[PDB]
Amino acid sequence: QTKLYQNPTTYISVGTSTLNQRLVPRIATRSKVNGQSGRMEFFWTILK
Amino acid sequence: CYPGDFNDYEELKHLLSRINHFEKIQIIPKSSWSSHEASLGVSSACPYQGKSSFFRNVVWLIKKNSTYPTIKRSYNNTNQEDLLVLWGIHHPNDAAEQTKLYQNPTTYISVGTSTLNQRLVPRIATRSKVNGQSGRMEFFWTILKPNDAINFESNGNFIAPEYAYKIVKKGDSTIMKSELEYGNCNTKCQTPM
Ligand SMILES: *[C@@H]1O[C@H](CO)[C@@H](O[C@@H]2O[C@H](CO)[C@@H](O[C@@H]3O[C@H](CO)[C@@H](O)[C@H](O)[C@@H]3O)[C@H](O)[C@H]2NC(C)=O)[C@H](O)[C@H]1NC(C)=O
Repeated sequence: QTKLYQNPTTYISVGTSTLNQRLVPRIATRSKVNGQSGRMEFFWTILK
Repeated sequence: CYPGDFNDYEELKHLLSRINHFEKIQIIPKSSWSSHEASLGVSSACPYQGKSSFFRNVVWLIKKNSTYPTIKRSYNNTNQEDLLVLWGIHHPNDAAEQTKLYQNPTTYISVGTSTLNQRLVPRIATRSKVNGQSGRMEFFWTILKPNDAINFESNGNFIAPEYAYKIVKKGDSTIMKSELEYGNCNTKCQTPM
């Protein structure tokens, strides 16, 4: 996490009329897919 | 018997609808527990022959000397069957019991298969007293595909597996909800009455 983003503690906060979200990245030891370990979890929404 | 909840309980029982036979295998020996104390995870909430005792296919790890060093253990399903494996977190009744049992102010659990990304945080809180106790155990589960590893890591409040469950015979069944006990007959049709 230092390598890539500096800040130790981190978040994401996406906000609209309805949506009120705030995300926190979970560090965890986990098995390797596609020469890769860390995961990326995507989200979505329909902006009226 | 020690109160709490079973996360995604019904989704499991339904999955148990298709299984005709288990085989319990040992994934983490109780003996092999390192620099913790596996022996003293018992509670009067769960009595066995007059003494205090606990669940049998998990183990309720307590701190050693006066420390709880970060757990970092794994297991590869080199069997050729799907593996059902259950763990659990403890939720304490206060900060007093937090240090008293597990040692540390803040704790987390981190299990991770090839498709699991869990990070669990116990919740302290006041609550009404069930079966003597008012802390809670919240249990969890997953299925492990062949040749998949599953890596745990936690610095407290962690109820670890000893035994997992091999799905041997897969097929048809239901979790039938009758109150009659067996009558040594044989049929081709069964109904709860
Ligand atoms: C858990 O144990 C299983 C069983 O040993 C491990 O699976 C095996 O992993 C090896 C590599 O370490 C696989 O070999 C690979 O084969 C491909 C194509 O043939 C080759 O190009 C690669 O260089 C690699 O050597 C092997 O097939 C695989 N066994 C099977 C049948 O699944 C596994 O590594 C462990 N679990 C994990 C990945 O966490």
